[PDB]
Amino acid sequence: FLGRTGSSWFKIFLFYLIFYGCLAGIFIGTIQVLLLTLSDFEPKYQDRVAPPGLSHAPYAIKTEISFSISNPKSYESFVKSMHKLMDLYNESSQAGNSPFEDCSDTPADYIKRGDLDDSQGQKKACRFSRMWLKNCGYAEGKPCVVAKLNRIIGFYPKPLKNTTDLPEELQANYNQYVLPLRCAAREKIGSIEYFGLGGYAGFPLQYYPYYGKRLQKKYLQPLLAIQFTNLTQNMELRIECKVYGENIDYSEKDRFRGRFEVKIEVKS
Amino acid sequence: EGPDNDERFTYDYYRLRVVGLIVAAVLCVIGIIILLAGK
Amino acid sequence: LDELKKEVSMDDHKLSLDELHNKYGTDLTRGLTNARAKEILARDGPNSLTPPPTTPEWIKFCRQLFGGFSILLWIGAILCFLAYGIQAATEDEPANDNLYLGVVLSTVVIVTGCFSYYQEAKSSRIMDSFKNMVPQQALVIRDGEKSTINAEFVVAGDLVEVKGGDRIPADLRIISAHGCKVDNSSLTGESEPQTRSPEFSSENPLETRNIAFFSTNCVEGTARGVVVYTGDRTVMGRIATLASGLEVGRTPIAIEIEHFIHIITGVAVFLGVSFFILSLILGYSWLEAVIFLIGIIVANVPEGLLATVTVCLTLTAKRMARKNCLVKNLEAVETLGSTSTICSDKTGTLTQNRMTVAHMWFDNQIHEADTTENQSGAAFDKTSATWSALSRIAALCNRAVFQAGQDNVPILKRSVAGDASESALLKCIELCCGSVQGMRDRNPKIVEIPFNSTNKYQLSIHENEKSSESRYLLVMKGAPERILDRCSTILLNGAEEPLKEDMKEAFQNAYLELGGLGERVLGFCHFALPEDKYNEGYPFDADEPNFPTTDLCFVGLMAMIDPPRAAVPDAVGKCRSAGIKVIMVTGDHPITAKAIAKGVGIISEGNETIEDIAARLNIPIGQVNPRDAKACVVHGSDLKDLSTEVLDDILHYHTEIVFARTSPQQKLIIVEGCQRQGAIVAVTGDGVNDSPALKKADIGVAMGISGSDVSKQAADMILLDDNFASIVTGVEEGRLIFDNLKKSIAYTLTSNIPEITPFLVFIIGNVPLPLGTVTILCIDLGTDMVPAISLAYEQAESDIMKRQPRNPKTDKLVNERLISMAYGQIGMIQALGGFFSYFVILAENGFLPMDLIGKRVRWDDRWISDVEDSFGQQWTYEQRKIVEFTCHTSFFISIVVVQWADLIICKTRRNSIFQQGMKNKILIFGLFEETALAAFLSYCPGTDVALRMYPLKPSWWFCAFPYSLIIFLYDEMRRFIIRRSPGGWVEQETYY
Ligand SMILES: *[C@@H]1O[C@H](CO)[C@@H](O[C@@H]2O[C@H](CO)[C@@H](O)[C@H](O)[C@H]2NC(C)=O)[C@H](O)[C@H]1NC(C)=O
Ligand SMILES: CC(C)CCC[C@@H](C)[C@H]1CC[C@H]2[C@@H]3CC=C4C[C@@H](O)CC[C@]4(C)[C@H]3CC[C@]12C
Ligand SMILES: *[C@@H]1O[C@H](CO)[C@@H](O)[C@H](O)[C@H]1NC(C)=O
Ligand SMILES: [K+]
Ligand SMILES: [K+]
Ligand SMILES: [K+]
Ligand SMILES: [Mg+2]
Repeated sequence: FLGRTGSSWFKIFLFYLIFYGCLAGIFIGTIQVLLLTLSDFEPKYQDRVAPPGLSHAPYAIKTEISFSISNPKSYESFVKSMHKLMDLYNESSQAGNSPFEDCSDTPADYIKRGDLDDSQGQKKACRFSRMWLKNCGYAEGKPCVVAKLNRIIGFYPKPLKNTTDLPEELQANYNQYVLPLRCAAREKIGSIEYFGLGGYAGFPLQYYPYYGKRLQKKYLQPLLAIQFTNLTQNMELRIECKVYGENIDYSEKDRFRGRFEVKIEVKS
Repeated sequence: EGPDNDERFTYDYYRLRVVGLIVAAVLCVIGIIILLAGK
Repeated sequence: LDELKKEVSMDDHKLSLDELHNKYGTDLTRGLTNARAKEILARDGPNSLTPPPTTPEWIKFCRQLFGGFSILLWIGAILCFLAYGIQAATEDEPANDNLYLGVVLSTVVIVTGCFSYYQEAKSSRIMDSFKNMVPQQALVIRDGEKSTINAEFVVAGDLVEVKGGDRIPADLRIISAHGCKVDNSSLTGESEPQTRSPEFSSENPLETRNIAFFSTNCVEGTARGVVVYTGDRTVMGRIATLASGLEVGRTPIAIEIEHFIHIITGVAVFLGVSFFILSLILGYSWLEAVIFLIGIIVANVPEGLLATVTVCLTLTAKRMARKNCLVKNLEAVETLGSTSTICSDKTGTLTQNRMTVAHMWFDNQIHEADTTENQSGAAFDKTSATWSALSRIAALCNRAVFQAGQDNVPILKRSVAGDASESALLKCIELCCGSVQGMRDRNPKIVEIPFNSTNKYQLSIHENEKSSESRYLLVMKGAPERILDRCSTILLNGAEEPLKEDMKEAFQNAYLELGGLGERVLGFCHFALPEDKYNEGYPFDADEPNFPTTDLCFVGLMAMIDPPRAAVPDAVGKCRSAGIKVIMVTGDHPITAKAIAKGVGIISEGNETIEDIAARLNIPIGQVNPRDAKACVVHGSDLKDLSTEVLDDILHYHTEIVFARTSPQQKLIIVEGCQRQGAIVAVTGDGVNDSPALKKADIGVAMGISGSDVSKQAADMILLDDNFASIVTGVEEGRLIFDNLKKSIAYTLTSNIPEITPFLVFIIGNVPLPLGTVTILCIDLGTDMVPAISLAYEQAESDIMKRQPRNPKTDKLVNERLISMAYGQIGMIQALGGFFSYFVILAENGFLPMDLIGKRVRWDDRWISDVEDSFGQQWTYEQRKIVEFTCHTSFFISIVVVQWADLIICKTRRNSIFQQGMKNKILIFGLFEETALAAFLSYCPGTDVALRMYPLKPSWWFCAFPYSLIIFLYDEMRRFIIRRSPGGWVEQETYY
């Protein structure tokens, strides 16, 4: 033929069949032992998610949400993702004492449901009403963005203490139980309005620590609705929403490390 | 610890780099020694 | 074009002096007119040689920039700029990826260009050396007056004059001469002075006395002649053009390189476009379809391989430089290993090029002297009183002297003023009797008759050094038979005795044997003149026989030859044991050529020519079956009337071939004949008459000390110490580097698979990219470099000089067996070890292997800053990317770890590491430096930006260890099978 005879062509096939078969069987074996060394409830390493990311619902083309108020299908793209998220926080999804629980309607302290063990059933998560998100189809004019803190197993978000000076200096400082979120731009051509649990501009600490998908399915993380009823129009406004805390940090590279990058433009 | 389990989300990449560079250097020296056993 | 120059020349030495003038419109006495000479100048053109048109270095450099790998890397470099252009227009990408990767790849092409350019070097100044043989000026007779002119202004027809010490300015017809002798070594390779006279003495113009040639010099006397040829039209000017004009051609090693380039280029374009369409079918945007292709290019092309080859060659050439063997062309480092036939000059190559005493006949006994340079033999006789009598004649009846200031150099190497035979005798006595000058001071010469053409002997009368005598001793030497007709007694073991027919017959026997050995034989005799008949003041007349020259006492015979170099016989046998055929090709006479052939082992004992059979059986040569003769001796005059097909039959039908009295073109023809049969041929030589053959040879080797400038220009390799044993070393080195290149190539190729497979699974699986493009270049250009090079220092696995020369048609540098092992077996195991570490990193950060399938869509989505892992956690864009790049880093390090084992297995093709050992210090160096580089690239701060290399946790380093070990075991088991059964299965499938 090309290389060899039929007899040789066969033997080279019988070899590579057994050979690659063995190699596949060995590869699988090493994957088995790897998995055997891992927990079902907690990942081996967590230093790469460490400082929590802050992500929002409006799917930004490039950290930007520009549209026209005087146009219907101009914002119907951002309403798709906005709906996708809030559709999960339905009351019909949170039914019965299992696996949900009614928690303080005001920001409270942490809740420990034991260890990362299966020695108990599904760890009961705090309910969250999308109805706590006042004012927010969504904002056809002047968007109503929804913030979110990235989930990390066993992470206890710790707010800053009012020992020294603060950006939003001491205003509504629920020091003991709220992780604040203050959006900014100089360039003050807007109108910041925050909505959340208990009416505070933060995340209620009663939703922590997260026990993971395996130990807490259907779990709901707290949301923070933000509305920009800015009196300006037809210009790119670089708005940055920042979260503050002891376990919260940022990076010049990762522009989502505990903060937002939104470029709103109501070009109408 | 409980609420004070910050160490769980931390890794000393600084020491690791110091050690890694020490090792790389020493392996580089060892190599020179064996090569220079005759030039 | 040069087929005309490969033919024997035609001449006009047969014409009379007068007749020759009519042909050139010339005067025998007055010479040309100033006007007629200038007319002929403009007509024929200058008496000069024009160098052939060369290829500029520009075109030479750029021709490498387009050879398979460079072509693919160019397509990659441009395709980078393509994707970059498409980006800069569509969505403003502030990145530098495609732009920088395009710059990097273009640089890789340029630098790789320098390496191949350095390897494909051609240092040739043939025509320049020939031009150095034309004198600046010549002496001509114009308008009846002699004047010096620019030699280029010399034309056919003018009257030229030459004298001892000057170069022949052009081909001349000798019309007048006085004691003129010439050095024709340019045409023959033999430096013994040849007389020139107006008389025609041979039909063959290269042998006649009435022609003098350009490229030669007058050694003594004076001559006048008419110019018959000028410039390019001279006999050796044509040799110049032939030699300088010959097409170089591709080396065996070069052909091998291009061959695997085709193979690897083939699989590259195959998988390249095979997956380019496979991606579009899967609905991949052309924006991405090109990005994947660039990666495929980088994965398939072994970026650092061609440069490795060059470095391995260079390092092998450095070792040979350290044995006095200079390599002018890096590729010639390997050709000697692939050589199946050596065509060797004799004089100054196989031989020392110095008349040396070989045997002596005295006391009715043949004695042998030591002919070797360094005198590696033993003594023959010292005791016999006869010896001292013969020794005295050899010293006394000798007019040769050592040049001043030689006392530092060894006797046999020092320059001597005199003819070759007298120098030989001088050096013979000086060696075994101490200072000859002393013997010539103790015995003052009073009268002598120098060797005469008519007398055929030379005699001398000396004052006997003996005090009790202080009388007159007569000594003489000459033609053995002439000396015999002048002897009455023979000095036997001390005492004289009558010359009976018995001893006279033993003389003839001794004389015939020595002459049969191709040796020049001289007779020696002396006579103690009677005291009473010769007073202490008796005057001797040298002009008229004033003393007896008959009834003298015969002392002995001495024989001499230009002997082989000490190492030559043994080197020839070693070449022949390695299955290399050795042919002699010489300008020298057949009797001498044949005798040295037997001396060095070109013709082995018992082997006969057709002429030998005929003489032994006493039958006509036509009655001899030529197939009964494995040896042959072909004279150039017969070679001339043979067609190449008939030359091919000679080459095919004889194992032991001697081509004697060959011209320079004839040497070229013999070389081409050998090549025509498909053989790789080496030429060894030292003369300008070797230049064409040296050029045409696959590898030409010139002698460094004895070699002429031309020969060393025509060669690829120079033996700086004239050590012929270096050829044996060269062939051995050549074979070793050939095997080690295979090892180094397999090693380099093996790591291609773990660079290809990640890109494929990226498409077919939709998982995050396991390894990056930049990461690949950190391997092929970084870590693999020193290890791959180090394989060039591997010792032989067996006695390589015991095997036959490789068949260049069947035995390739890269074959299917190499690809099967590197791509199909070991590289495949490396790929898995890479993937394993990849799955380990991701799973330990929360992305278990199961959830990875079909996630790249959301993974690469820059706007999704919340991807959910297996544990329900949410990751931003840059966070997951850090883990991904950490995956690239550990996959990279996994390659390094699996290359550890590969380096050790590529060490040996057959033998076990437990047999070959770990005595390669460069290899061990490679292991340490490779690991140091990898660690540095991962842990050095800032490398996460420039190369996207991230720090690895200690446990990460050990992921591939079980795969590294399986490689070592697998290959060790496999080679155990090879050795345990030379049959073929494992062998014919995987044995590189
Ligand atoms: C989650 O809540 C949303 C609230 O808008 C539900 O949307 C409803 O969709 C139905 C049918 O398309 C409409 O008739 C209603 O007007 C919507 N609102 C309400 C309050 O009922 C959505 O269907 C819910 N999703 C799930 C899975 O239950
Ligand atoms: C990523 C995976 C799916 C690709 C696997 C590719 C396999 C099928 C390839 C890789 C190397 C290949 C082999 C390389 C060498 C030889 C020897 C040659 O004389 C015949 C073909 C043969 C035997 C090839 C057959 C196919 C082969 C085994
Ligand atoms: C939000 O909606 C409420 C009614 O639910 C209305 O009273 C109020 O004006 C709205 N706020 C703004 C800022 O438009
Ligand atoms: K490669
Ligand atoms: K050559
Ligand atoms: K490679
Ligand atoms: Mg010679």
